[PDB]
Amino acid sequence: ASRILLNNGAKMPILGLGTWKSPPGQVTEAVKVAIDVGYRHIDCAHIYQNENEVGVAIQEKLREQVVKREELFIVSKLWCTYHEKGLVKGACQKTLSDLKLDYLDLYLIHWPTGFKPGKEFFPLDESGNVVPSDTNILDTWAAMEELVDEGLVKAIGISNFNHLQVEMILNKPGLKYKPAVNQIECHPYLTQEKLIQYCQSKGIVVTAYSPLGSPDRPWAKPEDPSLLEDPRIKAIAAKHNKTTAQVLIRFPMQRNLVVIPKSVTPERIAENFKVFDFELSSQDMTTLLSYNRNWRVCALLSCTSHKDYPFHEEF
Ligand SMILES: NC(=O)c1ccc[n+]([C@@H]2O[C@H](COP(=O)([O-])OP(=O)(O)OC[C@H]3O[C@@H](n4cnc5c(N)ncnc54)[C@H](OP(=O)(O)O)[C@@H]3O)[C@@H](O)[C@H]2O)c1
Ligand SMILES: O=C(O)Cc1nn(Cc2nc3cc(C(F)(F)F)ccc3s2)c(=O)c2ccccc12
Repeated sequence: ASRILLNNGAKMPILGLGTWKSPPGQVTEAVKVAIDVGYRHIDCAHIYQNENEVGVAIQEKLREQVVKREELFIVSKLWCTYHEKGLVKGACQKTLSDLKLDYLDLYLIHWPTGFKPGKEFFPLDESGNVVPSDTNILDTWAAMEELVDEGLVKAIGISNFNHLQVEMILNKPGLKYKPAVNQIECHPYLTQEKLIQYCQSKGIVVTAYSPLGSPDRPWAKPEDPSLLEDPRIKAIAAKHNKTTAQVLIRFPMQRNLVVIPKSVTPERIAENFKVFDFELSSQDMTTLLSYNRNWRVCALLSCTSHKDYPFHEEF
């Protein structure tokens, strides 16, 4: 089955296309190809600074009558510099304008940390610390709720929230919408068992990002572990006559997760979608979960003093 039921009654495709680090010079082509081979879910963000070019590709394929808007599941995220309640609608509408859409299927608080408002996306002080804003999770969530009620977005959720942060929202007195999705890093080196169990037990759908271990993350170090190059995973893949990437994508699908692998290479975009024709065994699943090492590609150290830094907590 290709989609998962959200708590707003909408269905979300469990396989989507990631766009972080896709240059504007290629994401337009990536999205056109992805739509052509079956992708219906695109994961976007203002901070990826390519939303216009994603937009160009969606609009053209609608025009080309390849797909209808209702068939598409378009996701974007509120960046940290816009957590002030007065700044949220504006940030959402900028994304909508860039994407040439009149609604988003899902809009996420990108990170639980608010940053000092301004032009700069990562404001740092003279000594390299991120400059926080005096905003809090709940007031930001309230502002996300207004976007639903104004029809700009069909569902709202969070990303990179620990279970206590998620709980803050669930337990909010006067809560209008429960989060639909929590999008978190997840792969065989960071298996997220406790956070996944929590979220699923609250009927919050989990999206796994960086499922291939983000080998193009800009701060990669040669000594870092490399999922696509792990000979153990390569061995599972060889056994199924699939690539290592296909195995890494299928793995979260069998944990009832949504997964959003990124590529701008047309051959890989196609390859990555071809994962509904095979099953990983119970042993394969057990084996892949045993590789957990609590290793994160996304965890900017200049943020570790923010009051809302999410990764001090065990989960
Ligand atoms: N919520 C958040 O905080 C957050 C954080 C990080 C990521 N995400 C989202 O999750 C998406 C996926 O994560 P990610 O971009 O970090 O990394 P990823 O999807 O784990 O890996 C993308 C890297 O894998 C390569 N790749 C893709 N398919 C391949 C294949 N079949 N064989 C070999 N290499 C392949 C890509 O190369 P080419 O593109 O050059 O083909 C690129 O270098 C992002 O794009 C973004 O949409 C969200
Ligand atoms: O954001 C993307 O989608 C990918 C992403 N991840 N990271 C690593 C980060 N680590 C963080 C940690 C916190 C923290 F909450 F923990 F404080 C807050 C914010 C961040 S950004 C980046 O630095 C980044 C820069 C530009 C575009 C995308 C990204």
